[PDB]
Amino acid sequence: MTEYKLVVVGARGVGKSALTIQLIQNHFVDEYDPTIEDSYRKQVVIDGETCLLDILDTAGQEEYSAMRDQYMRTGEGFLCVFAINNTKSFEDIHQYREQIKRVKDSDDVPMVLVGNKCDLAARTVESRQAQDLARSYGIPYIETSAKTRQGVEDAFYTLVREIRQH
Amino acid sequence: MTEYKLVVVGARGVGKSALTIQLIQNHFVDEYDPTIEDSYRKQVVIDGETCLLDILDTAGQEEYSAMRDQYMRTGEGFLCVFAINNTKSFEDIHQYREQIKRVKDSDDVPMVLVGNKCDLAARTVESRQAQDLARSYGIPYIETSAKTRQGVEDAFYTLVREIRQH
Ligand SMILES: Nc1nc2c(ncn2[C@@H]2O[C@H](COP(=O)(O)OP(=O)(O)NP(=O)(O)O)[C@@H](O)[C@H]2O)c(=O)[nH]1
Ligand SMILES: Nc1nc2c(ncn2[C@@H]2O[C@H](COP(=O)(O)OP(=O)(O)NP(=O)(O)O)[C@@H](O)[C@H]2O)c(=O)[nH]1
Ligand SMILES: [Mg+2]
Ligand SMILES: [Mg+2]
Repeated sequence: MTEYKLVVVGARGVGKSALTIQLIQNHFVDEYDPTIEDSYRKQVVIDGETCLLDILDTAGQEEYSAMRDQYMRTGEGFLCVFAINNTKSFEDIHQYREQIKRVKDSDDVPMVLVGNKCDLAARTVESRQAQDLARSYGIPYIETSAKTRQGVEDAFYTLVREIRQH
Repeated sequence: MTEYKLVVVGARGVGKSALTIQLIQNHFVDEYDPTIEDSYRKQVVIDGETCLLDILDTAGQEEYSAMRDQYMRTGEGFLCVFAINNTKSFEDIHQYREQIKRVKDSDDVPMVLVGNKCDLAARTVESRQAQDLARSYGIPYIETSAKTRQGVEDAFYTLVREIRQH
């Protein structure tokens, strides 16, 4: 069966891991637990197609430097996550989209911008902003909450449909 | 606020109206009730954006002939629905995509192919088929069930994100 290699990337603390365990295991991890690397394989059905989700959950920042090049070379689609109450992580999005284009040797790579933690009142990143950014890349923008589970299947399934269309 | 004019089109009996009332009013209409024209406005929030859903539910076939030209001129995005146990309605999809391109004077109009009634065992339209078709148009394919509500928010929200990107 068709597998889709996907990698979840973005800055630390934005909820990369909370989105992935809400999808795989259906529950909210409200813990403090920084990732080095976690990989997850889940056999799923999407738009009637049998497929395997081979997800790679990554570390926000650290001595993952050019050392990101390796997963970025092999992931077919990317979730670029920032958090809606963290302006720095939204500004850091640029840096990841450029390194991904730099290793994949292309200007169109399957991607979706994910504005996580949409359940929190007190956001510092408005959606106009994050929509126009998504618009400038020709990339989808979707808001999520790993707490409510609002938007999480939609962000992962949209990205599969982006790999499917490339 | 931003409104999105959307029109739901396709052959009779495929569940155009069942998808729309499952979205607007949250419940399954298992009745027999052919549509002439129904319009629905629902103020919603999508990816943090406040917007109004102005949906037009149409008649499958009938003396809506060139008489479709009128709604097709004004809808910004289209849901092209067939039913997964009805081969004729899937084959009829071609006919609507061509009349829509003919009145909008373009080759790219926001659209998503919707394979409804995915809850029924005994399908005559496989998803490979419906995926490759969607692939040939540069259009998304999504499966739904207005009975289970499986896929219905996803099909309508994807299409808004298609108007947003045009
Ligand atoms: N309120 C709220 N908190 C969330 C949400 N998603 C994640 N969090 C919280 O944010 C914190 C960090 O989450 P985690 O999922 O570990 O983030 P990460 O992006 O994987 N961090 P790291 O880069 O180190 O791997 C946790 O306390 C977690 O519960 C959300 O949707 N809303
Ligand atoms: N099992 C099943 N039946 C469904 C589903 N969606 C619609 N139906 C059924 O299909 C029949 C016709 O549905 P309706 O929504 O009226 O279809 P329409 O496409 O709007 N017909 P018309 O072109 O005349 O307007 C009804 O008996 C309805 O409940 C679905 O998801 N699964
Ligand atoms: Mg983590
Ligand atoms: Mg109807």
